[PDB]
Amino acid sequence: MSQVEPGWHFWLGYGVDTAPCNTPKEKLPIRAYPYKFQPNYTGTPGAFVTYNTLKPKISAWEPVTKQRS
Amino acid sequence: MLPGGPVPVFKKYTVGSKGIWEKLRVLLAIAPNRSTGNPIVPLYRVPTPGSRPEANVYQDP
Repeated sequence: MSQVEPGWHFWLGYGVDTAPCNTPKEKLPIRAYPYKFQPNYTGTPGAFVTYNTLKPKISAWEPVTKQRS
Repeated sequence: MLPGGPVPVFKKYTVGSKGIWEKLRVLLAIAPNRSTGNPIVPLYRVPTPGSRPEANVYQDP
């Protein structure tokens, strides 16, 4: 069922009487970005890997040396 | 009758039988008043909750 595109996942479910194929234009969200539908890839290499969008809060010092002139 | 029934079948909003099968059901039923319990598709949950017209006119009461 993850293969079902949005809109249909809601029409299929009796959330609406009008399908995305016949829903009017103003009711369609505007997108400044391309569409790209990707199912639940669980159990496969494409499973979502989590990570930290941040970097360590306490940045350390990169050594540099001086001479005793 | 009392203020709490009994009530016939043609006022209950259930999917029943039609034709000779209704005559047979009213014959072979312990209580012919009773319903199958399956809702009537044209009515129940129509229009769908995500397409109710009343949401555009709605205002905070």
